[PDB]
Amino acid sequence: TQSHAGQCGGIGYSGPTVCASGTTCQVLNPYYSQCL
Repeated sequence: TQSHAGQCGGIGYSGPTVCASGTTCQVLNPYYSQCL
């Protein structure tokens, strides 16, 4: 999360909508490509 960064993000993402350390880039909800 803090050291190892969480967010890649997707459909209109950039601001820190931050779920934890994904490392790869999948999805929770369609726009937010993150957090497995």
